[PDB]
Amino acid sequence: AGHMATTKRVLYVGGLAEEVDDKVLHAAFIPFGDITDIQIPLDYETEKHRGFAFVEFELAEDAAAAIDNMNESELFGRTIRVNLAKPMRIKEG
Amino acid sequence: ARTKQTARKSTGG
Amino acid sequence: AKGNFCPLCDKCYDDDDYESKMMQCGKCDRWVHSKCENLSDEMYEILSNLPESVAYTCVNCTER
Ligand SMILES: [Zn+2]
Ligand SMILES: [Zn+2]
Repeated sequence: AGHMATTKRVLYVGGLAEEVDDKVLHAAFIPFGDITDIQIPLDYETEKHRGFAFVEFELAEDAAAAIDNMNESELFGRTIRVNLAKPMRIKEG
Repeated sequence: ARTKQTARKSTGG
Repeated sequence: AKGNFCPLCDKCYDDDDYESKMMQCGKCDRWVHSKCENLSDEMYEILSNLPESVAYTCVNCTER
């Protein structure tokens, strides 16, 4: 058992397009509240992003609004995931 | 990633 | 030893310290702190849970 919902100052993004850069996550996530940091770790199989990224808000309540409005929605021509950076896990484990 | 919080062959346990 | 030095701040690291929040670069094998980056201690815990096929990179290791 657990809560029906949760919030945090940081949240996860995945399934984004192959041409997405850290500037896209800012312009895509800014209307829900002010962003303060963004991160994209490097994948060594092809020297590009792993197909996911990270973003951080000025408040935890603004992250819940970014999830409530872009979760499982199209960004660059295909669906992307949006949720807190705690409950999820990569498709590689 | 490679860190000081973890460096095992896998994150499982 | 005293030859250790961070690529982004004047601080350094011990040869046996594992309680400090730090990551290793995937392209030049150099260590880094969380405070000399735009990162935060909450985002550091998820980076630790990512698979080893993905890793952090210096302010230049991401472009060159
Ligand atoms: Zn440092
Ligand atoms: Zn590096």
